Amino acid sequence: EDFPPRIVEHPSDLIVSKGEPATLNCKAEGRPTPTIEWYKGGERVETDKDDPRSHRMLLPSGSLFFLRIVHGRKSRPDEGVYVCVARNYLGEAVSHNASLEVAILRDDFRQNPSDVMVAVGEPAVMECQPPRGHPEPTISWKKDGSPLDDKDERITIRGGKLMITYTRKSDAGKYVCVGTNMVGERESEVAELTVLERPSFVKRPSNLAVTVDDSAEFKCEARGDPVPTVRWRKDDGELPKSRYEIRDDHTLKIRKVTAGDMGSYTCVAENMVGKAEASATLTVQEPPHFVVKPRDQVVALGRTVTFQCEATGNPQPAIFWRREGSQNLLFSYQPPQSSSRFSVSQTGDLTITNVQRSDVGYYICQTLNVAGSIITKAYLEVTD
Repeated sequence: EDFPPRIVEHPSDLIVSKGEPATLNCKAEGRPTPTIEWYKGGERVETDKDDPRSHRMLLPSGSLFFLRIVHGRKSRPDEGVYVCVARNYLGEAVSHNASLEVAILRDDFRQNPSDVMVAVGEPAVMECQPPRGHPEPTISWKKDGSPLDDKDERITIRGGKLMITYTRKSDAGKYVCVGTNMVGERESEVAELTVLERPSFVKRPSNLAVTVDDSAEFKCEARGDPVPTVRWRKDDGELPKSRYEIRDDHTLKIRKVTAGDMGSYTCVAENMVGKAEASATLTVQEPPHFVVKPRDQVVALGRTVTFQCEATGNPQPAIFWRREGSQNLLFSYQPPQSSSRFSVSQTGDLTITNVQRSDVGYYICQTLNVAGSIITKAYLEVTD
């Protein structure tokens, strides 16, 4: 008794790389043994059973076996879908079609990741598209040759993008996009991420007051990435010809300081990412000068006298009074100890009210600051 031929096992679709071996899944039974015929949509295919010189092999189990896939620029007949057919003494059989496409992966990337230059805390985005390949390559990233993961909340690898919400100095490095499939791995062109820092001050110039022909030093020190260029400037005008120097540490030194050196001097730290400035004032000290000097006076007993004494100077000088041959100092802001008939105004004058005979004498006005001291006096004569 003879049974009609029919396909028992159906072959499934599979992809194989160039040169790599591939095997199908075809099986049929009948009486006598059915010969499995392989044809690429009508066209005949060479096998080991038909000719002993052919490269393509034919297994007696039923499934077709290939050693090396024929593909190139001149000849490529191996690629294409094939269906096995069984034939016995009586009856015909046809199996389901299975895809037998050759797998490939190109050399150059459709989109190479680009270099990014950002300041600390600013986001960083890198984009990539792997080379043309079947099956379509899946993206992954590498930082300094080491694989990168989504684990860190700041880094998200979705689609063809690598995202960093805010950068840390630790984010700097050489980034490479990687395209992988069954064929292999493809690394992209190096995309370097540089995390820069704006300039800021390590030391800020401080306010200074000096006397004429002294020296003035203003200190400055900055940080940053790239290392900044520290430069001095005088705001009202220029730095003094033949009289200044900037030391290696960035100190500003003005020798033999004159009145025309009084003002604001700025220190400027600059790099590619930004600029930062810090100012400080120079106060040139001047000794005091009498504006109004007291005049000798004659006053009737019981009446009020006022000896005027006003002084200019930088800084504004302290004025005080005292009677010749006495230690009791009379100030404006201070309550007068001995008598309340004596008082110094906010501007320096000395008012004596209800003058008595013991008030006779010299009243000394003294003005002083850090740059000098000046002293003057006027006589009080008390008459009947």
